Amino acid sequence: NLPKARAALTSARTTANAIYCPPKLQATLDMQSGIIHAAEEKDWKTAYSYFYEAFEGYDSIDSPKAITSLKYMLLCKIMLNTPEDVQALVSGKLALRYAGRQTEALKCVAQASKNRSLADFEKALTDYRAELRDDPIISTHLAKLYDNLLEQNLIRVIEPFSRVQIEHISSLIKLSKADVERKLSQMILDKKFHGILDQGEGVLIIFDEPPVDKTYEAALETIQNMSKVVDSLYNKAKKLT
Amino acid sequence: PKNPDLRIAQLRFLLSLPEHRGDAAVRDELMAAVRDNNMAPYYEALCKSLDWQIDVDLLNKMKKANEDELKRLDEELEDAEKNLGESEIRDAMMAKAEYLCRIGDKEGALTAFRKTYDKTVALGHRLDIVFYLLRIGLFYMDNDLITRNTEKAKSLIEEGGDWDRRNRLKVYQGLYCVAIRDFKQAAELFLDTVSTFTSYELMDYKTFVTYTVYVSMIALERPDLREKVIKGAEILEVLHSLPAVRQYLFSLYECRYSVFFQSLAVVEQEMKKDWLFAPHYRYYVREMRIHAYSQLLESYRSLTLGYMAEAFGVGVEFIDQELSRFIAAGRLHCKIDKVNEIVETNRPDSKNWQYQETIKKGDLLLNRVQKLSRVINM
Amino acid sequence: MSEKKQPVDEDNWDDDNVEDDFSNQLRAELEKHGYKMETS
Amino acid sequence: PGRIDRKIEFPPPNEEARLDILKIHSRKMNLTRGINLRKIAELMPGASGA
Repeated sequence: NLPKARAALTSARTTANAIYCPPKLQATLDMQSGIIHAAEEKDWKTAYSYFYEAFEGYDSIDSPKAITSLKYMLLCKIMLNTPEDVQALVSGKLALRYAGRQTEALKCVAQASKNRSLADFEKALTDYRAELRDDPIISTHLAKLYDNLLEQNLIRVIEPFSRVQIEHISSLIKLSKADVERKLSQMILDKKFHGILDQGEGVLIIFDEPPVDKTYEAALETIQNMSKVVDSLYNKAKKLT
Repeated sequence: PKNPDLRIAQLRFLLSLPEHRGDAAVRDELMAAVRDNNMAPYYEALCKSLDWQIDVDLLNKMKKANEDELKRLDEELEDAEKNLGESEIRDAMMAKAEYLCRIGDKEGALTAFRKTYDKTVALGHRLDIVFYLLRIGLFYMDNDLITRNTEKAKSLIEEGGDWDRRNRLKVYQGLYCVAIRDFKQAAELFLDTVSTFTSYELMDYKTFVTYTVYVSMIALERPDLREKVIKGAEILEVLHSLPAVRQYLFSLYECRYSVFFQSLAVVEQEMKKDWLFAPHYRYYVREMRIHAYSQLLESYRSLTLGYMAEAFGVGVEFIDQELSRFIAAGRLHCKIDKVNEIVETNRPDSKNWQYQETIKKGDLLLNRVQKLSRVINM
Repeated sequence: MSEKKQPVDEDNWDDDNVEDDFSNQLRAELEKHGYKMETS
Repeated sequence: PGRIDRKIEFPPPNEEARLDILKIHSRKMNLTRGINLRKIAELMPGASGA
């Protein structure tokens, strides 16, 4: 229940400064802000920073609580795939302080973030399935990943040659008409992909001529030129009568 | 002191289109009659709803109690003016005299408004006038006074800033933009969102979320659409509480047309049962279609209507005349072949037509400065 | 003019141009498009 | 020692001093109307108008 969790988080906002010292609240409040907002899909890198700020407050607390705490933050590095904070965290003394079993399995999970590599990703997906169960939201984490990795693999095969047949290139992605080809059509709507397909002969042809410096810089000024005359129409009509 | 009577305005529209319930609308109106001392709310409803039987002395002892309350406000103006003060006497009488406008007809309206409009030294008391013309302009269908009072509120109170009652104009002018047809300024003035929070004049803010989301799916473009809801914080939690509204926004980005005939019909059901949307629900239907058809045809240069029947389930003769009456009206010009199951896009509208607006406006405009040049001499 | 022959002998109205096109074509329309669900 | 001219003591922050100095500097900002300027001035003993 997300609205109930926000109401529970809202009650923690006024309770943080209510008593004298939290003693630890805002550290957990920022962690709770990195959960509900993570389900709200507000922002990734900032929510990942809340797991980093909470990890700084996790120093000298119950180890069974800190051994499952790295399950959330290191899998968050898997969701983002571009946190840019990788080298900062994992190279520090605080992230490497845990030598235990489960965290060593998370050490290669944090390495799997630097891995990507679909063929490797589909493999470690089964090896890390034990850590997949502790994922708070299993759908949102791996769906955006695999959907982002889709077009990451799509831009690789379409790049070398301009036009591509859609029957052979879809055999690598295992299907054509159901979803994939509709996802490539959505990339045209998002401008990430420039090209057009052919349903009859099954060939995707990429063609682009984006720049036009003659039409755009002209018509915009002519429309502005109308505003120059319309504003002068007040001078014209008033001086005559 | 609006939402109780503002719901009576919803009761007026509740009786308008459907004839089914005349009892359900008159029971909560009598419950609104026994309080607030409403006279005109049940006077004009007496013609639309049932004529009874009898109200009369049952509600006449309330207007007699109003008469005792009206005469004590009249006794308040000459008794308090015996002393001297700034706005203390005249503001105390106008707020409750504008409440006497809530009793009935135009009597309390015109006597309170124009009398106290001169002495007011604050922009807040001048807006209470404008605020109470907008509520009676909501009750009665007259569009005259609601355009005039907002014009007076924009000159005096905007000088100048304010946090609250200036943002209410963005809601009211935004409600005027949604009352008439204005797509761009409506969603633009609705960007305040939770900054206005909830007020007696703002009713339920969740209903205001439904008002700003219906104008956002048209005027706000698809790149900007997903940009506002995703990146938005306070506007995101209010749409998440509504599963039907949130599913429509995610489906609009998902482009699946199987749920559009369902979800939009549910939205159209709300469009039918809401006031001021009666003349405007006819164009809104197909406007979201071309909004979905825009990105649709952009996918493939050659498209088959058999593939359209998949998501439409099953469009065959429906989209035939549909898309035909679109291109004929100048909405999403395209070439769709019949019995050959071929759609052609194109249309390269960034080349030929973009040069035409030059001489198009350059005809009537330049003709005006022609006659204007013939004025000299004589 | 006023000379010669002729002296002897947003808005919703602006939106009515598109609205009147709906009067003679496809109504508004909701109930009909709502019936298209169960038909096919 | 007030010699020779009108005697003006450099004002410390005062109740009536914090009331007018706050209302003037608040004209350049957008502030809510549900705020009480009387209590906020008394909650700041000492300090200064700056």
